[PDB]
Amino acid sequence: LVDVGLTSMDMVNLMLGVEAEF
Amino acid sequence: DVRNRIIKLVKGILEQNALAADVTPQAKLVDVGLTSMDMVNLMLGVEAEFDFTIPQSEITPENFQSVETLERMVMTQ
Amino acid sequence: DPLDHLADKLFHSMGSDGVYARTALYESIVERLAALITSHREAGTEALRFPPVMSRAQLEKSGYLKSFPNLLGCVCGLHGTEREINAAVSRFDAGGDWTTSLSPADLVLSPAACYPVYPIAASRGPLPKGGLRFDVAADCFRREPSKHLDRLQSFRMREYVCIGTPDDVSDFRERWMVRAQAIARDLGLTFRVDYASDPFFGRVGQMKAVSQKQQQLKFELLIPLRSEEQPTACMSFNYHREHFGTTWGIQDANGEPAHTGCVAFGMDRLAVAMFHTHGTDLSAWPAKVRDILGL
Amino acid sequence: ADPLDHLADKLFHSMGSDGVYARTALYESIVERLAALITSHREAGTEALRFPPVMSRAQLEKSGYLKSFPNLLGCVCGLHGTEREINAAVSRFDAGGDWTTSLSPADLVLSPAACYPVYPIAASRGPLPKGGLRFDVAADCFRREPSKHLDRLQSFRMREYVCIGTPDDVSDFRERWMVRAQAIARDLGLTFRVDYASDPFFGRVGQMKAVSQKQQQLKFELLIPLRSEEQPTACMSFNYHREHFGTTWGIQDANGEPAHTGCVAFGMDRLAVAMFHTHGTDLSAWPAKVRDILGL
Ligand SMILES: NCC(=O)NS(=O)(=O)OC[C@H]1O[C@@H](n2cnc3c(N)ncnc32)[C@H](O)[C@@H]1O
Ligand SMILES: NCC(=O)NS(=O)(=O)OC[C@H]1O[C@@H](n2cnc3c(N)ncnc32)[C@H](O)[C@@H]1O
Ligand SMILES: [Zn+2]
Ligand SMILES: [Zn+2]
Repeated sequence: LVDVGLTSMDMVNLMLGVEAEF
Repeated sequence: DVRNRIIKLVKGILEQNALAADVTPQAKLVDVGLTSMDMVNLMLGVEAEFDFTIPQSEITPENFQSVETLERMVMTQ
Repeated sequence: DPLDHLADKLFHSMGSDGVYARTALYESIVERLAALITSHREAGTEALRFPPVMSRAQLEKSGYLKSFPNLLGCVCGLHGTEREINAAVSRFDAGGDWTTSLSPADLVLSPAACYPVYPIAASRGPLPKGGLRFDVAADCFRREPSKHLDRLQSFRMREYVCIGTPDDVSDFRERWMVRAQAIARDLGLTFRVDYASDPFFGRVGQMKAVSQKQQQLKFELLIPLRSEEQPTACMSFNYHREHFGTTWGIQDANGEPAHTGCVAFGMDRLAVAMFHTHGTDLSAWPAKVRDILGL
Repeated sequence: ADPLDHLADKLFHSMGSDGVYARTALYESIVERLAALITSHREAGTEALRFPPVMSRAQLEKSGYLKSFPNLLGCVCGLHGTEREINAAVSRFDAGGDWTTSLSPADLVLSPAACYPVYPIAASRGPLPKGGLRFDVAADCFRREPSKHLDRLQSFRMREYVCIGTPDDVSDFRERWMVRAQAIARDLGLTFRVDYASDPFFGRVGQMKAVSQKQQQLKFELLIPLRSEEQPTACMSFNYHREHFGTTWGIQDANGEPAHTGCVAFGMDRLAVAMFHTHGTDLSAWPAKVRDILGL
């Protein structure tokens, strides 16, 4: 998931979307 | 002259709180055996006996070595 | 705990977990470790020594509150009037709490040695080609009380910091990762180097650590003290990317926001690792280790 | 402008706070050589201890520091609340407010003097042997006195030799250190005098405590003219505490009496600055005897 381009802020904002969807 | 009498009284009282000594006008208060907490307690005995408050630049070794220099203290106001 | 037996020879209790007085023996080894590190300093490296305190505003700007607000020690004092301060003292005399009269100063206890170096560097204008290199040290503080001799609240850190293009910084850390292992090896130490993360505060921070490990921004030289399953990080190798360049507006020689990185030596952990490995009797230390240290 | 101000370019860098400076290699090499010199005069039997820049608050409270200099004291505070509380404090900071309202005191202070932690350590060993005990202590100290003068810092290095024993032990000790300290100042080519002095005790009563201190001559200072001869900078001190710490910590001398203590204290940062002001910032130009003494 990091080879994609996700940095720490990107990953933080990513945990936020998943906790949100379900 | 009443001042000198009741000053020597508080000194002899704080001195009697630990030891005993001869109190002279020309004698230095440190030689008598006055410690810091003593000089503190002696300042509070002088301010309570004559109900005044010792002011600025008057809390000095000059004005506080001998009762004879504590003369010019109480008797400056 | 496996390190507890070293206390009698190395430390005296100062009445607070993680805060110890240091014996002549212990300090002699910290000193020799420091001299050894110095002897490996790259050429063109500017050396600065920091006090144990730093500007609170500078640390706030650096984002320390976003990462480790639970570790920060702030400096506070009685800033009031003579009457207020006397009342504070009076409560103390009565056996009450004078500390309620405390208010924050504009200072914190430095949590890491390198923080104050970025604004200093930034005040110099654009970086030369090849960036800048600093040798920094400080007594740091982290509010994490522990009885373990390898987890202190007050401890010496020593760092080499690199500011420059991404290549200058990556190459820098590459050199040091190799060099640090050669050092540990010459010290007769057992270690491995591994990916790590800083202990970011909160659940949000838990994810920052994951991404930090994943981006491989942090390595640690890990030494088995108490157990080989639970080794102690005695050195770290840190890539910050443009984080500090951006924050302090440092420009590399190509107009772009500078990258930064640092190599950190935990002086007290290294010294404890030395005494744990070789013992408290210096005459018995291996000949090669005694030599490397100039004993 | 201050006469010392010109020394900044070569010795320090701003850390964004008055009295708190980064030290250049040039400056540190002289602080280190001064430390080595002092160490070379250590008396045999002197136990060397190094303290961190923080110490137990209870220990400092018990030592009577609040009662004397409550305004110089730096306390350690932290965010000790719950994770929700700590998060809220940080979010307030993000939104232009003040996170520090969530700070609470820790059990630590920044050390105002190198010697304070040594007394409880001495006490824990029982009765003093005949002749007393001698310690070599050092600490980065802190005093909440912001200033722009290079000879008045908030964070500075103190080195002390400390004596704990009978009154005869302590005064013999202070006597000999007063002579040796001048000799060192002389070997370093410094212009100095030694005079009685007092500590800046706090408040109205504090001034009387100073008076009594000056009268008992419990404190001397080695003074070096840096800005003016009228206000010279105190670079060393020679302190007699009588039985204060001995009583406070339950330290008994070899005769069963509450022990006396005293100490000789070197201001490492003031000595270093005094050296650069006296001999300039070019080391090769320093007097040959001074270069020699320092092992330059
Ligand atoms: N700027 C770069 C950096 O900060 N990096 S790092 O945060 O990783 O800590 C630097 C080093 O300080 C040492 N250290 C850290 N915490 C402690 C502690 N509580 N007790 C003793 N030593 C410690 C340890 O050896 C660590 O590797
Ligand atoms: N325990 C014995 C003692 O403490 N004694 S003393 O309180 O007098 O400070 C010891 C010495 O610390 C140095 N020093 C003190 N304050 C400062 C300051 N703000 N900046 C630089 N140096 C300083 C100075 O050289 C002084 O003589
Ligand atoms: Zn760093
Ligand atoms: Zn002292």
